[PDB]
This record gives sequence, C-alpha cells and structure tokens, in this order.
Amino acid sequence: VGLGERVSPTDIEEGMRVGVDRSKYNIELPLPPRIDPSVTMMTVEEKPDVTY
Amino acid sequence: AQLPVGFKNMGNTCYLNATLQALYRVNDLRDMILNYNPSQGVSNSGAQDEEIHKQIVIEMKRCFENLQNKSFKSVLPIVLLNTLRKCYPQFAERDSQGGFYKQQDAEELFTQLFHSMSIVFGDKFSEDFRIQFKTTIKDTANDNDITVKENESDSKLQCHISGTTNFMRNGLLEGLNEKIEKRSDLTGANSIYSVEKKISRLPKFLTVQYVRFFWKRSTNKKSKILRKVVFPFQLDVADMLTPEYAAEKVKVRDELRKVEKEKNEKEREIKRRKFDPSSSENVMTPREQYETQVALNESEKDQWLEEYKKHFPPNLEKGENPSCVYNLIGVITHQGANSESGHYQAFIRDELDENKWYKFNDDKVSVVEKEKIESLAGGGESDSALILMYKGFGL
Amino acid sequence: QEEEKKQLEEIRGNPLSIGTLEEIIDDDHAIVTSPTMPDYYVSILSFVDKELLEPGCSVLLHHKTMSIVGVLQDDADPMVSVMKMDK
Repeated sequence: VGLGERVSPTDIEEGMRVGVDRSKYNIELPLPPRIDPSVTMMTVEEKPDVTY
Repeated sequence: AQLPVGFKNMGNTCYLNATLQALYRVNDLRDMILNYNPSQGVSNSGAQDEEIHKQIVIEMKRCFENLQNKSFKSVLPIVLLNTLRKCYPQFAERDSQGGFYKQQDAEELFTQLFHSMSIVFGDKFSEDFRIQFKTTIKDTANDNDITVKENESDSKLQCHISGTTNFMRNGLLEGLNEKIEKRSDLTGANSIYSVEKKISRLPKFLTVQYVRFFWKRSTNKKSKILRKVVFPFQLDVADMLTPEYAAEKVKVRDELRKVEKEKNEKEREIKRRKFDPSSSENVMTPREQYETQVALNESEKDQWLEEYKKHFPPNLEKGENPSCVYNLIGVITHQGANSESGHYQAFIRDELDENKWYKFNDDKVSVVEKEKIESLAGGGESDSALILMYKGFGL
Repeated sequence: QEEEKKQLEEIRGNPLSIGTLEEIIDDDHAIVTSPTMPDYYVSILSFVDKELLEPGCSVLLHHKTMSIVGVLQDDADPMVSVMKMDK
C-alpha cells in the first residue's frame, strides 16, 4: 500500500496497527500497536490496599 | 482569581478564541493589560500603526475582564476581529460568511499579537520572551570552519518535529539543529551547515511553536508532519542550558521549593472544612458558608505567588526565569491538517486548582485532567500541540 | 415519543451486526472487534452516552458504516437464560 494524506515513514513499525480504507487501501492514521493489551488490561487491578 | 468560562464563538473565530485565553492565563501579562490606560500611551513612536496597536490592547482588556467573570461568557469578539483586519492584511484574507477572516493559523495570529503588546509597552514586554543563543555554525564537510555568533537572539524558539521524533522532548533537540546553506565557499562549500544553538539566557515566559505546516510535495496537498509527539506536564531544559548558566539556576530553584510546600500545606486544610457540614447557624443553607471559603482560596494563591518573586535574589535580572523548570499553563491544540477550515481547541490550567484543567471547546466548558493532556499520543490520532505556553515557576 | 421513533428508523437500516467495545479513545471514536477477523476503528455516532459506555460492553453497530448506534445487549448470551431458572 502507501501513505494517505501524509503518513511519516517513522510512525509505521513492525507490529504497529494501521487504519486503512475499505477498498482504496491507504494508511490514514497509524494506530497504537496491538489490540491484545486492551483485552488483558481489564484483568489488571491496581495497588490493592490492606492494613498490615 | 475567578474561574475562566466559555469564550463567545460565532463561527470561524475558534483559533482566535483559543489564543486570547492562552495569553490571559499568564499572571503578569494579565495585570499589565488591566493596568493599561491610553494616558500612558505607546512606549514606541517607531511605528506608523502606533494608534491601532493601543486599540487592540484595549479590546483584549475587555475580553480579559469578562473572561474571568463567571457571569459573562460573552466577551464580544466581533469588534476585536474588525480591528485586526485593519492592522494587518493577513487577517483581512480568506473568504467567508459575514466578513472575510475565516479559520487561520494560530501561529500567524500569535506573532502579530506579539508585536502589538511590544509596541505599546516597549522593551518590558519584550524582555519577558528574549532568548539569547551562543550559536556555532560548522559546516559538516568543513568542521574546521567555525563561525560564532554570541548576540544571536530570537523572541521564539522553534521545535522542529520533522526528522525522526517521537516526543516533544526529542523535538526540542532536533529544533536546535536547524540547517541552512550558504552560497559562499569562503565559509567552506555549499553543503548543509550544522547549526547548533545553546541557550545562555532564558526569558521569564517561553513560547514553543511547532513547526510542521508544509506542502507535502508527493501528494500535492497541504499536510502537517504526522509524527508522534508527547508533551509531559513538567518541562526541564537543563541539558540545553550551557553548563555555566545552568548552575545558577539550580541554586535559585531551591528557595522556590520551600514556598511550594507551605502553599500545599494550607491547601489541604481548606478541603476538610467544606467536607463537614455547616452545623448550627440556623435556617441557613451550607452553600453560604462554602462560597466564602472558595473566595479565601483564590486570594491565598495569588499571595503565594508574590512570595516566590520577593525571595528571588536582587542579582536576578528582569527578563530572566528564576529556574530551569517551567509549568504548562496553556495548550493551543490543532486538529485537521488544513488550517483553511481546521478547528482549534483550547486547554487552560485551572486557576483555583492548578491540578485541574478546563478544556475550553470554545463556549462550551468541560472538565478534563492534567493527566488527560499527558496521555495524548499527539499526531492526528488525537488533538496535538501547535503552540505551547510555559510559565516560569512561581511567577 | 415521536422524536425517538423517527430518528431510530432513519439511522437504523437493519440488520445490525453486533460488536464488543474493546477500548475508547476520547475523540468519539472507539475500537471494537466485529465477528469478522478484521476489526474496525469506528466513530461513536448518536444515542448512547460516551460515559455510559465502559470497555467490555457488547454494542450495536450499524451495518452500512459501523458506528455505535446504542446498546440494548449487555453481553446477552443464551447461556444466562438457560441457567436462569427462578421459576
């Protein structure tokens, strides 16, 4: 494929998701790598609190 | 003092709104503006547009007083805009509904506003944005040729985010390595020059302008550099500072640290009072107690700022920052690569709680956090900084 | 009533292919996985509040263009109904 409006070379990296058009198949926005962290971040719980 | 509010929009004045709230939040700047009377006149008669520049300043007075007011989200920018067209033909441009003005580059508006205040006040406004540089100019092929400028200076620093960048921080570094060429080969070839600036004298108030608008040649369109940047809440500039200047700044910073703690000590003691009910005073809403406490707080905060400034050495010169740290107060963000009809949004750090920020989406007020602004990915995925306004600590 | 009704027919062409809301990014876009192996970076358009939607919710998406037209699901599965035997 190629760049759409203007997508810097330095933004697109191995593993980086991309938004591409249905059928005109061009990058608009680089998207943050992987959708799998979001799934697993639900399980993650922050600093639980109990008095020693 | 009083909380900032909606800024009247009326279509195609988004950019214009954002920049005006931005300047207002600087504490010094607000007062000088409030204290401006036509009796004191222009401090420079070096400009044939000396009278117009007084008039702008007065309309900003109007806006600022009303902005502060919790009552008035009207500020009436209808007249202010008219004045701008006369002063400068940049702002007469671009076809639109009603007058001719439309959306613009907030960068263009900011440079022009800057001169307006500069002429009216004189050198006082200026010193509070002057950056000295010891600039070394070394041809990459002829390193041997080194020509040194010591009196080079500029009002504004450019962060170039073209070339490998992933952060605002990285981009501040790349921004020093502007590149210029020289037809002379008496300076050693027509090769690019590495041009390397160190800042040897900080201003009280630092303006960052993202450079990124360009015509992307290959797609034959307006574009803007899409590369990720992320702007951390706290900025530190200790590396760019020349060692000798930097030491002085670290010492100054310590007196400032003491005040910041006494300010946050008595702050906690406020929150408790409100938390409790009003108890006996009999057939009274709690609200009447509460408003009074809100009033104390806004006063106490201005008072704390004044303590930092008084404690600073009399060695310190006006138009120098006391320290190497700065606090983020205003973000003019831009959305859409076109600025021909792109949209401007504004984030303004709350007065009453520095911790909190108000996102002003023009007239419409929504509460966001300081964190929300940090978490931005920048680029085009989200709103991304075009002009950043940075305030010396404790001023 | 009339308001609700008019709007609902217009916006919703049917069938409506459900999704699961994986994450929100605050800019009224969301990232959802549809039943298709390609996921889709969608706009939130119309109806359901942004706040009301929390990640892990199952959602109604419009078939022509995938947009968040609401929720009425709450991760409804037939398995829960089977188990449910208050009777």
